[PDB]
Amino acid sequence: ALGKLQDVVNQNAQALNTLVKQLSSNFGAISSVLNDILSRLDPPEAEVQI
Amino acid sequence: QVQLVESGGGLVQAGGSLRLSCAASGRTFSSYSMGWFRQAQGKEREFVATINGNGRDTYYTNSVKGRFTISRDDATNTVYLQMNSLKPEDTAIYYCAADKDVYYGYTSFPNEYEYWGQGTQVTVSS
Amino acid sequence: AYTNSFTRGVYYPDKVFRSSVLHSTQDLFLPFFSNVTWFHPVLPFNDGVYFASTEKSNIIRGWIFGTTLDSKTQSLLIVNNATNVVIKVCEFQFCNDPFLGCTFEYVSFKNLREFVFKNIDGYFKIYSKHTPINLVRDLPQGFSALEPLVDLPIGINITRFQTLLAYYVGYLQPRTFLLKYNENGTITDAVDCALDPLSETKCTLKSFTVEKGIYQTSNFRVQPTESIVRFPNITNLCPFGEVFNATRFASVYAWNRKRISNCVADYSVLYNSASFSTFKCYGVSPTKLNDLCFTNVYADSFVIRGDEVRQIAPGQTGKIADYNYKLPDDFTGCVIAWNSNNLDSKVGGNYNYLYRLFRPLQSYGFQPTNGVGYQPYRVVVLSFELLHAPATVCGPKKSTNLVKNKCVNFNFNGLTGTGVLTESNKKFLPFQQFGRDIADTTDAVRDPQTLEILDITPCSFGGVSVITPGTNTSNQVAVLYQDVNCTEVPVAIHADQLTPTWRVYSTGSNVFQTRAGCLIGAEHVNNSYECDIPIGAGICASYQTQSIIAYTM
Amino acid sequence: GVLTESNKKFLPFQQFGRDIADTTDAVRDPQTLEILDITPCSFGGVSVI
Amino acid sequence: SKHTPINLVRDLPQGFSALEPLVDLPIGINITRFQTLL
Repeated sequence: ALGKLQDVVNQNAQALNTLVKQLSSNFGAISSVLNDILSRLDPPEAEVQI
Repeated sequence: QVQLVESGGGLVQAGGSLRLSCAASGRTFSSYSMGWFRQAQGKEREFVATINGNGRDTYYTNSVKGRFTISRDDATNTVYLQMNSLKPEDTAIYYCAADKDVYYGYTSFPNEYEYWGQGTQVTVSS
Repeated sequence: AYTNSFTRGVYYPDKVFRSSVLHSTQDLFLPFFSNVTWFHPVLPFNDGVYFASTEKSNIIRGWIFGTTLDSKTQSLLIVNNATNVVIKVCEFQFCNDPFLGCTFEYVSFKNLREFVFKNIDGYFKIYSKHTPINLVRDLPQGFSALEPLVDLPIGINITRFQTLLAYYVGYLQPRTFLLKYNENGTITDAVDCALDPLSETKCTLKSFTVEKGIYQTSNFRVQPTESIVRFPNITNLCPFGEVFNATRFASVYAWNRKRISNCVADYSVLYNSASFSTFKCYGVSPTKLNDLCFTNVYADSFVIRGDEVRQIAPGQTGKIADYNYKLPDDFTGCVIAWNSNNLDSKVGGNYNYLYRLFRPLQSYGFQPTNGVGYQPYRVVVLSFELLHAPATVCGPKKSTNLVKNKCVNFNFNGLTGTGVLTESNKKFLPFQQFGRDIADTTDAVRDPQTLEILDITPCSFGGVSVITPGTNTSNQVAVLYQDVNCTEVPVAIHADQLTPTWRVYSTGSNVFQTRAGCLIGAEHVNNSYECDIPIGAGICASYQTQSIIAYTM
Repeated sequence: GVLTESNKKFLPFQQFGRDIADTTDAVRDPQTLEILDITPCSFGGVSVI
Repeated sequence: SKHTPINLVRDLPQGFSALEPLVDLPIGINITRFQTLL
């Protein structure tokens, strides 16, 4: 019955779920975690990956 | 020809502190990891202690465990043999020598040093 | 005696003219109301020095700059005499406290002369101002900029400062200010951005007047007090003793090659010993050997003698080198040997030992009292591999203590991150390592040693807000920290590391916790009014009888 | 740009003048200390009616 | 691996059964076929 309010709450929770899931995507990088980038590469190339 | 030159002997009794400079010329020096030896009469060539090119490591035998410490120099291209607590039998011919550069650390066989110097003789009189 | 830096320390940072504009600029500056030192003398030059003199007849004469200024190296000087300034970088023998009665050079109370200096990008910068004053032993409350006068492109290393005859001296700090420019281009007013929350509001809005409202200016981050690391166990080391003690020693004719894998190397056991007869590692440092991982370790118990001890190694050839074990040109390995004949041989002679001669082994019959030049010594050398198999020969792993109920940076077997740890009622499975939320993030971990389930909570964070009535009317501000418990707010905003104008609101006598966060600076009342500055969760604030009140609308 | 004689008052040492957008609106002569306005050269669209 | 009680003969048992980790031996061999031993 209260479909509209459910739609708003779900569409706001999701699409905020996706923002969290985007935090773990390399986007072509070697790893999607900054720590792995920091302690694996010297600044000249860690900089481009970060 | 390498002229490994030594100076710093002393006639002082137990307690006097002296240094053993080992200067060479005509050859690579900073890179040469070199350690000190001696030829005690009544004994054969023996190992005392050693230092390395960056002053990175040290190894002391059990007859100079607290008596001798080693420290290098950079500008005049020389290593010293610091010392304390003289022993009555310790007087002998002291021969620092040279070996081709080692990655790190020390080799303690008295033969391991190939280019041998002239020597600096300390004196202990009892 | 100390003085407060009343609205002083402002200088032109850039050679640009601006009319009727505010410019939020970041550079080294002397903070508003910071502490300056009076003197009646060697001082350091951390980044910059703000110098003031209050004298009657040009009594003060000159200065000496540099690092040690003993003429042993470069030392800058500034001198003045009879309306003439002589400047140099020459090296004279400088005295301990010089007084009066070469790569470059230069030539040339009743009045207040102000001098502020710094060095950036190998240049010398001077900003100065001369002010008319006639009062004694105080810093006048006045606002005026410092004017750039001289530049010296020396690039001298300066860390030491000297004065030659008020000695007000203050240091420059990396702080951002909101400059104000008038139509004539003179700096009319300035705001230190870390003096107080009202300064924060002015910096964010780029204005010297801010009206009624709640203005979110700064984020708020708790920092790890320390860091911790955990690890699975103490150790499952190899039996290095087995190939090390070697009472039943190996035969040189076929040198015993031992394959070692799947352990936690006790590199420290014979590395931190300092009780070893023969050590000399080539190709890998003997210091950080305890922090390395390799695939397959080959330890060879080899037979050596008094003279042939160093023969079997790169750089030396010999019979043991030629026949039994020949070292390569670029061996990556160490030499380890117990050098004693009391154990290496038996009483009456160790004839059983044999050294390869027709290569075929000649008996190594060491006598019981055999000479040092003939004494056998068990020789061991370790070679490490990188094969198509997991490297398991690794150093021991140092594990720190598990400190809970605090913001810390942890490292749990490489599953690492920063958070606050709390023991949980959550139960894992005996094979499970860590937990995860709906959105796939770490929330719960299992301590490798005590096998307990901990909850990881993000280090407290959030945003700061300033509640203030218009500065046109009042200058008091109430600060609200968002979504935080009141207990940790002062130290989390770095209470000790702040000017007292900030510490007065970092803690207080009026700390109120709301659903929207923790509010400091407004005593809560129990009356109700048509709320004017909305706070959140029904709470609003206003200026009333005077102070700021927090109430439910 | 179009360098024109300016009427504003730079400080004696100041050499540049920038507007709200951090864009130069006045420049001083390197030799004679003449301060001049900088107005970008004309541009615009062309519409066919 | 998993071991569970069941009493039936001649046919595959129904029902769901998760299989927990048992051993992960780190050897770098290559495998293409396997044999069982009775």
